[PDB]
This record gives sequence, structure tokens and C-alpha cells, in this order.
Amino acid sequence: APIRVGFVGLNAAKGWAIKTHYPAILQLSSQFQITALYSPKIETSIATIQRLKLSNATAFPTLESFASSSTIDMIVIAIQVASHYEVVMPLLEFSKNNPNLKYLFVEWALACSLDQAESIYKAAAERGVQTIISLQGRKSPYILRAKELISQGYIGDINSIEIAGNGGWYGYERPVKSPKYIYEIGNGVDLVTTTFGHTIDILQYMTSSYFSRINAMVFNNIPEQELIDERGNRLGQRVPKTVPDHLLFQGTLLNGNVPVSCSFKGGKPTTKNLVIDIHGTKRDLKLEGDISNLVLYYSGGKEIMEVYHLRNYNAIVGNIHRLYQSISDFHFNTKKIPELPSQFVMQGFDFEGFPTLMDALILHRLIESVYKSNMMGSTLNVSNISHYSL
Amino acid sequence: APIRVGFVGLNAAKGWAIKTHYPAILQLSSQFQITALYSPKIETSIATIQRLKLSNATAFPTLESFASSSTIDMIVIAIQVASHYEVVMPLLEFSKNNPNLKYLFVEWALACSLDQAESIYKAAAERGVQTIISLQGRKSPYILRAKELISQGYIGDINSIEIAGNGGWYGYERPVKSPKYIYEIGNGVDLVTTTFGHTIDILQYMTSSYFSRINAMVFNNIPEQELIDERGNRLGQRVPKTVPDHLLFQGTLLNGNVPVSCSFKGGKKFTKNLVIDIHGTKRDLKLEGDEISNLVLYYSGYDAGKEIMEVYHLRNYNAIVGNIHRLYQSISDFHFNTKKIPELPSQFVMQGFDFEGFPTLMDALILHRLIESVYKSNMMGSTLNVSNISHY
Repeated sequence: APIRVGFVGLNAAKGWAIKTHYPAILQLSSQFQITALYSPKIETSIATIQRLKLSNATAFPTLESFASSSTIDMIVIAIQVASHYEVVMPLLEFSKNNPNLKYLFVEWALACSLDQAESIYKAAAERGVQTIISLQGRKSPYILRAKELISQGYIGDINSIEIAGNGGWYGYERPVKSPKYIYEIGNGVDLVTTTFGHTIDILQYMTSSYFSRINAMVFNNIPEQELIDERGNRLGQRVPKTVPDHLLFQGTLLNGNVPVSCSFKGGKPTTKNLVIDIHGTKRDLKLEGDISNLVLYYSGGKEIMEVYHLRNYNAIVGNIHRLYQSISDFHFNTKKIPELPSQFVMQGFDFEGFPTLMDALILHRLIESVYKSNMMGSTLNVSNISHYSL
Repeated sequence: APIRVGFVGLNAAKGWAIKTHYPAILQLSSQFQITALYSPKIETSIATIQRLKLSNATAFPTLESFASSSTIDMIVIAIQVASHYEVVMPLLEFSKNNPNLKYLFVEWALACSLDQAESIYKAAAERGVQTIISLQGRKSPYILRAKELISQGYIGDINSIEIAGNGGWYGYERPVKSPKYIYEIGNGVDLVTTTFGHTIDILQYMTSSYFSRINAMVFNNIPEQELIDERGNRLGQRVPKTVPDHLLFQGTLLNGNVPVSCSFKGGKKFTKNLVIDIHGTKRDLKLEGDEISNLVLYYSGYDAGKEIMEVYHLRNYNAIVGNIHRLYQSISDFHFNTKKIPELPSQFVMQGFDFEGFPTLMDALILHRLIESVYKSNMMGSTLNVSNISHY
């Protein structure tokens, strides 16, 4: 009994679902089957079902028909964040005509605001389905290895943490091929919501702790970006940006009152794309990007440096792949654990399962708080965002 | 010609004045001469004047006699910060009996609190003497080279800055041989006041900007330190610390609203002790040390790529004595006008961001206001506007 997958945002010729979700589902052909597909232009659906040989997938005409169908067990939404609310709300409502629906899978970010995120959570929860959020960083071999080392005491207690990252396209330059919408505030995609969001979430996941207090400063020091061509050359035309080009973030982890210092540049470096330095009482641990490297440093007049590196791990489809596998594994209870619940509220810091919309919701609360902290100009108590309900 | 110097805190057998100030004055024997010396135990003064062959120095019995003497042109105070206020205040008062006094040289930190610092500044200012503060980092060859590059546009506009450092002695351990007062709050020596103070001051000096807004979190996560021996082994005895073991600091530079992120540990086997990363629109600049001991500048059939790294490194440079030496040098050059450029008064309020001169008690005061604000930010849990701290 293969999980039947209804897909919104899959296009064989365009988009990133074809580049991440599809390869994963293709490899787990046993555990998953695409039985439904929807998009405004019913053509590309049909086109895709053909171009990919999806002999079980039928192209639905309306969102209503799509959502009502009973040939669907898991719905995946892989469209722009700005469209999440407008699509998911009605979808969840029509969903009520599908007695078989068990799963709703949404990409991060969940929505364009905490308000929206809360509405979607509420609607999903009052729908009864198990939810998944694409925080696929939680499935990285590197993240999982670092989480084990830390929780098993190899690091000792954590003294302090530093993080330095880049957001890619939020510096001085903008590829002409890049959609305006992702540079306008409130469209659910930006340096803080997205890049910092994925990163600060894996940080909490790895150290198994939420924050107690935070302070942030959010910058738009680059209100106008220079258009560039494919070759990297400027086109002599400026365009406006209302999303941030820098984030300064500092805070304390609840567990141990651990100092965390973080700096995210919008743009590009004249280096490593991401570094997370975790300083322990027994060892230091470092994760590095272009999350493709894990370093462990310690001592027996002698220093030891140990480097964990996978080749050739493709993180992009690989992390998603493992998320898809988790959904199968929790579903089919493969480890055959009697106690395992049929559904959970949230992964939290568990190795098990997969992050849900509640994990997404808590992250949204942290992101809202980052922006609030900047606006208010004060350090904020965020100790209860994981458990207040709300 | 020679600048006549009276010294409080110089001891040929003990202390750091003998290790930093003395070597400097020894080398500039022409421009400087030690004509006076004072300490509570009049013996060690006499001992030192002998053990060093200071044939012009006389050992004064009281602070009053010392400060009143007219054989003194520049007074140097190199004693523990906790003693600065109690010594300098009366000294400045007795100082009035010395028509020749032109200079007052004090080490950082100026005092144990902003309140004290303001009193000292006020008393010094209403005394008329030119003041110097030992922010000798402003005289490092690495700092000056970085400042020059930045000021000349070599890195473009500053986009952002990160600073990571350690304070050395405020981690999970303390040497049994170590002075208790270094670890007790309010004695004018600590991770924020001292280590962060020297560092954040050179940052502002190199970028020629003060801060607009700041937020800090100050930690005492290590209320009890483990005593260690000379070999590095623990003695199985814990002692209390009320000074911080970590500082998180973030803020914006007034000029350009530049994001600055900073983390100082109290507190790997082969790391760097201090790194300042300055990211420019054209080039990146990095200063590192285990003190500053290295400056690096970085620029960046199919389409080619060219990277250029320049490293500036003076091997065998003793920053400790070197920096203080270069401070003394900058003093006499002002004093003797070695640049021979008139007309320049025999006195200025503050170095500010000038390459010229040397930092004064006003530069110290402004730094104290910043340090005071770091602690306020932490206690209030607010981001503070410090834009006006450099005014009077």
C-alpha cells in the first residue's frame, strides 16, 4: 500500500520541486506514488504527468477537485511562500471530502507572517492530519552526527557558540533572472525568515535547547541593488530591495544559559558560506558550508583535529530524500515500536520522526521575535514560545 | 630639552612599569629623564633609583612632596586601577605647587567607574595639564597600517565587522598565584572594561567612527574558578569570581550604520587570541593575534579569476613594549615638534580619530562612557543610543 501523493507546485520543466522532491519520490517508488497533481494551468500538470511517465497521476482541474479526491494520502505544497495561505486554507477545507488524507507536507517558510502561520496551523490541527514542514536541515548527516556527539557528552557542556552566515542574493547585486517578489518585504522569503530560519533551527535542534533571551538588529543598508548578468557583470541598472541585507543576532540558550553570537550578511564574500562554531568544555565542534563539513577539535603536547566529510553527498536532494524516508518510517513503523504514536504534535529535539507545522510555528515565533526585538530596541524573553498555547 | 618625569608605580624588582614604561624611557634617554619617584615604601623607590642607576631621580617621602616638586614635567601613574582615584585626586591638588608640570600620563583603565573617571577628568582639566591615557593600541604598527588603508579607500566602504576575542584569565581556572582583586567587580579590571575596552577603542580608531546604537549581554556563568599551578594543573580548590566570563556585544557604527558583531570569551589549542574581520565593498581586512600581531588584506579559456592576499607581519616585534614605546615617541615628537609644523598649540583636548598626537583622558572618558553603557544595556536589557557619549 504505497502512499499516494497529491502535488501542488510540481513542474517537470520548471521550479525546484522537480529538482528536490521528485528525485526523492522517484527513488522510493515503493513507499510513494504520485496519484494526483494540480496547478492553475492544467496543461503543465498534464504535460508533467506525461513528461515524467506518472501513470497513476491524474491532473485535477480545480483546487477543489484536487483537495476533495480520495486518491490522495499525502498532500505536498511546493509553491512560493506568498501563495501558501491562499492555497492551503481552501485546500484544507475541501480536504474534508477526502477520508484518506493522512499527511500535509509544506515547505519552509510556512507563511508570510506569524498571524498567517497560526491560522494555517489551527486549520491543519482542526483538520486532524499529521503535518510535515520542510526543515530538511534536521535530516543532514552532519547535523545528526553533531547532535549525537553533543548529546552523548563528547563536547562536554557548551560554553559558547558563534555563527556566521551569508544569504546569497541580498547583497549589493541581484541576478536579472531573479523574481522581484523575493526582494519585497512580507513575501515570506528573506535573510531572516529563510536563511537565519533554517540555520537557527538546526542550532536549537543540535544543542537540544530553545532560546531564553534574544536581541537582534536587522539592516537594510542596501536599499538599492545593482542588476547583474549571468557572467557576473553589472548592467548599469539599480532596483529597490525592502528585505534586509544584514542580521545581527545574539542570545542565550535556555539549557545552560549559553551565549550565542550570530552575524548574517545579505550578500557575498571576498570564504566559507556558513560556519557554526560550538565551544565545549571538553572539545570544540565546527560545522561548515559551501553544512558539508564537520570538524571536531580536542587534545590528548598535542592537538587533534578530526574531519567528517561525505562524498559525494548531494545535500540538496539528499536531505529531502531522508525527510521522505522518515515519513515512510514513522508511517510504516519500520523499527516496529509498539508504543510509537500514530501522530505527534512536534519533533522537538527528538532524533525520531520529522518536524511538523508546530515546529514551523515555533520557528515563526522566534522570527517574529527577532523583528520585534529590532523594532522595540530591547532584549526579548522568548523562553515560552515553544510551549504556550496559543 | 629632556622631559623631566616623575613616576608612581615603578619598581625595578616587581610590576609592569619596569617591563614596559622603563625600557621605552631608557631608549629615549635624550627626550626623557626620570627626576622623581614615589611609592609608599620609600625603600623600593631608593632601591630602584639605585638598582637602575637613575642619577637624576630623587625618592620622595610623601605624595605631597612628590606632587609639589618642581623638578617634574610629566607625571606617570602606573599603579592598579583601584588606586587611581585615591592617588590622582590629591596628587593633582598638590600638583598646583609645580609650575613646570605639563603632562599627566595615566594607564587604562582611568578609574573603577564612570563617576570616578569624570571626577578625575574634571580635576585634570581644571588643572590645565595635557593628559595622556595609555591606549597604546592606537600606536600599534598594525593598527596604524589598517587605519591608513581604510582611510585611503583601499577597502571601499565598510559593509560589516566581526570581532572575536578572549580575556585569558576569566575562564574555568585561575592560577593560585593570581591577585584576588582581578576577579572582584568594581576594581577597574575585567573582561569588559579592559580587554573589550582596548579592542573596541582601536576598532573605533581604525574606522574613524563612534557607535550609534549598542546592545550587550554580560555573563558570569563561571561564578567559581578552579585554582591551577604554574604547570597548568588544578589544585583542587575553587575561588569566587564576580567579574564577567563572557561578553556578547553588537552595534552599529555612526558612519555608515555599519553592523558590528562581537563575542569575548573569558576564557581549542591552536586558535587565534583575537580576530577583527572588517568586510569592505572592495577588499576585506583581517587583524589577528595571540595583542595584534598580523594584518591581512584580501581582494578577489573560460572566464578567469584573480585572488590577491597581502600579509603584513613584523616578525620579532614586541607589541607589549613596542606599542608603549611608540606612545612615548609620539609624545616627545609633539613636545619637540619633530615634524616642525607650526603653528600648533602645546595642548589638545583629544586625539579623536587623528593619526596625530596621542589619546588623552578625554579619549579615556569617552571609552568609559561606552563601557558604562555596555553594562547598562545588559542590566536594562535594552539597545542603547550612545550617539552623544563623545561630547564634553
